Amino acid sequence: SLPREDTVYIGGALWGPATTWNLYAPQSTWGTDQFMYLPAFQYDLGRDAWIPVIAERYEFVDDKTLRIYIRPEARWSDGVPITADDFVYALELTKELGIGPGGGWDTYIEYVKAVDTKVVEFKAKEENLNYFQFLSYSLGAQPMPKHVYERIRAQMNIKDWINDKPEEQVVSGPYKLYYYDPNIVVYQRVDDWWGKDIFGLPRPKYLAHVIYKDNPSASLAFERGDIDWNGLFIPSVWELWEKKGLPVGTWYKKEPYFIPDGVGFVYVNNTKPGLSDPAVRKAIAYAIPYNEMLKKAYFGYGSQAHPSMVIDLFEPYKQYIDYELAKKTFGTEDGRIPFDLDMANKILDEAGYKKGPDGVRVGPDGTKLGPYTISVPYGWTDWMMMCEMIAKNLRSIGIDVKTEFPDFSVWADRMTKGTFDLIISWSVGPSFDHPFNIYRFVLDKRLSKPVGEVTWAGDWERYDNDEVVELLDKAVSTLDPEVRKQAYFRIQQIIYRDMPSIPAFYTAHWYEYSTKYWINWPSEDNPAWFRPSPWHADAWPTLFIISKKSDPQPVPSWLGTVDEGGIEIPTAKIFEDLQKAT
Ligand SMILES: OC[C@H]1O[C@@H](O[C@@H]2[C@@H](O)[C@H](O[C@@H]3[C@@H](O)[C@H](O[C@@H]4[C@@H](O)[C@H](O[C@@H]5[C@@H](O)[C@H](O)O[C@H](CO)[C@H]5O)O[C@H](CO)[C@H]4O)O[C@H](CO)[C@H]3O)O[C@H](CO)[C@H]2O)[C@H](O)[C@@H](O)[C@@H]1O
Ligand SMILES: [Ca+2]
Repeated sequence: SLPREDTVYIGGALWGPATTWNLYAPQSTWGTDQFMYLPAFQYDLGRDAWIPVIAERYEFVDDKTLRIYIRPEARWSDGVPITADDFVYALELTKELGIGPGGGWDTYIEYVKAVDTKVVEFKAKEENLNYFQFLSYSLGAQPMPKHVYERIRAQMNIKDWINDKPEEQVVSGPYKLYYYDPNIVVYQRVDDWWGKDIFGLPRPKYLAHVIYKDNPSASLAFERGDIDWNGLFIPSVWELWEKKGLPVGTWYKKEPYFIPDGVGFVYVNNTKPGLSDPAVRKAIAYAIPYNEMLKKAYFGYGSQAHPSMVIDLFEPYKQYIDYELAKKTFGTEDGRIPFDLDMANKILDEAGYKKGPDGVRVGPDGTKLGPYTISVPYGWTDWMMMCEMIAKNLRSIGIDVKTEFPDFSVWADRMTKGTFDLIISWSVGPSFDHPFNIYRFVLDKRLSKPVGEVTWAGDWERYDNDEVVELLDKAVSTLDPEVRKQAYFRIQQIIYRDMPSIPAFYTAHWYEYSTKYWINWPSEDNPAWFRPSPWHADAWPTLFIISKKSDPQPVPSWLGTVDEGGIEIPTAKIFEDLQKAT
């Protein structure tokens, strides 16, 4: 019985059943990290700047010692001040449990310390100095309510906690859980949210996500007015407003329709026999029908990824790509991997793989290129079609691969515990520290977990390489772009030699909106926020920008850099202060 005009309905973000609202549980429900728990600083990709959220400012004591000053007003939804202890607690608990927000912080942060009630101090580990990770883990730190979690641990194992009682939920964001069941999850605004004076209140009173079983059923809901804020794959999206005259839109009104989200991989499990062979993984890369699948299945909503894992859609990242290495390795104009079944077969043949009587390859060690599955969640129709196309080409070269589409939760379980064979999945996207962020996420064994244990922090494929570790530990030991560049170049050599997993395409930042009840959605025309997809980790400002149709509100005054009248701090200003602290 939600008030329609005060409720935003979402699609494409919650798939499968709600799980928990505990960022320390094996899985959590859409909306938890996004809306319930905010960071010290929120990175703004669109402006390359940082919103001071829970924190109001930083100070470098020296270039390796950063203090973060918590806003006095910053307060949990139960009224308990957010304090430096909350920041310490969150990170220490993640280290203890092997899971949780800020995973891997202890690798690059020496300590996090509460030097006063509203002052946290982060110190960079010197032995493997990395300024990017130092800044990422500190500025982006998410506190967690120590007074809440401690009570929980005295009562039960933290990992088993569901956090599903609305009246008990304690959050730092402007929303918390209102109600849920097998068919829906609903969030309600916290009207006396601590950030009310500084940021204003977000305009929707409720966020509601009906749980749709698949793309077509969600698409129907969208076409009939039942979804305001969508993060869906939609075939021929333009026809919604052209042909059908519906009041809906996307970021772009013409071709690509969507801004890029990141890099979609064909992930290949390194621990499986056959798939453990780099030659087999290389052959898989040549058997992906990149252009045909991206045009047919993906509607040109995204294009083929560069094998360097660098997102070359953005000109500033191109410098981090060794183009002559990539061109020399793959023999194409830009160094992308070409679809070529002849080469995939040749790679297999020269690695000693020979088709048995049933067509399926057997290695020189007797390893059969197996019954394997390629898996994506049920209902994700574009990825399913791509899986069918990839699997067919693999079967033709003697790699026995069939598709399998379990519920999201099952799919996520096998992905994170590393029991899959092949999957399509995401990685990371554009960022201040990008190409490093993707190498850290995809290639770093330190972020992985043993087979059978959940990891959301990275390296689902369980790639194991000590040299990459050394390279990342050196990559940003100084701010000199040249040092970073050279480390990226050696990593790219390693990627081509090992093919740990295949960077296939640039994922679309699925984002559609209806203007039936809500207006001023971000778009190319209204570029107020550059991560507006409802499922994105950084979607929350979107809710502060939109207005009810019956009562338009202006775009928030805090958006924009300090020099433009806003409160956001350019990444350039931060590195300037770092440099000045030497
Ligand atoms: O084109 C293909 C189809 O794409 C669909 O959209 C995709 C979109 O739904 C997907 O969303 C991602 C969310 O599933 C993801 O979910 C988050 C969980 O990962 C997160 O786990 C946390 C973990 O990050 C943290 O470290 O610790 C916690 C341990 O407990 C753990 O819970 O929980 C989050 C809430 O707390 C939850 O939101 O979050 C990702 C963001 O980081 C989302 O991106 O992303 C794809 C990216 O490519 C989208 O394609 C469309 O809906 C379909 O129509 C398409 O067919
Ligand atoms: Ca968050």
